[PDB]
Amino acid sequence: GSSGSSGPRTVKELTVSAGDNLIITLPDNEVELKAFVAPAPPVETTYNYEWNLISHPTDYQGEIKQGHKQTLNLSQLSVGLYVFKVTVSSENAFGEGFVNVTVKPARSGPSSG
Repeated sequence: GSSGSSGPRTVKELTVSAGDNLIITLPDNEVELKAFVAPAPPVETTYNYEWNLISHPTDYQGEIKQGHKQTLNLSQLSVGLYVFKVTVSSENAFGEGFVNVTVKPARSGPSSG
């Protein structure tokens, strides 16, 4: 026979956005990223922010706390590109974003001129 189930139970598509591309320059290797989910949650129901690294150079070992909070702060970062995908989903909702952060090498001295 044919036992198919469409499943009338679905989740809401939330729009997760970190903000924009961030660029740092040594020695400064620290950067803070915030997750913005719309619509915004009430005073009771709060969404969870789960950060993760999917794109990273071999030079980087990869050390992050999946930003258990809404904001993620990295350190001891070296020159290179890093992509942090924050997956924010709820009981009847699901969403995720993407933010690329580039780290410029320590350029002792000016550039222009």
